[PDB]
Amino acid sequence: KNSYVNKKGKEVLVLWGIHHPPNSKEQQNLYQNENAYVSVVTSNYNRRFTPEIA
Amino acid sequence: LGKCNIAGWLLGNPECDPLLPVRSWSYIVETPNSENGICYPGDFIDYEELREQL
Repeated sequence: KNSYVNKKGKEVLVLWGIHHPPNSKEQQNLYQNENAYVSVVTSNYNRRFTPEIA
Repeated sequence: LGKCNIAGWLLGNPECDPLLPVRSWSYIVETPNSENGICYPGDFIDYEELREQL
């Protein structure tokens, strides 16, 4: 978990990618967890992201 | 709608109980202080379309 409070007084535009392997071997090689996930949320934002392996 | 908006009337927010017996109208009116909407955080899916239906 990692958190940032906007203290700039201005709309802080944050960007992030989400990795999607071609195979389950790379999922274990780079991230340990086969059923990995990410969740990025704010006061009025709520999302969960899950790697589609194929 | 007064102190409430569309979402507080339709979900039946406790602060919008005076609006719950309103059966009919010729047009709908809000004010600049129509803040009593959603009373527990999250999102209203297809809100923009729901007020367009109404």
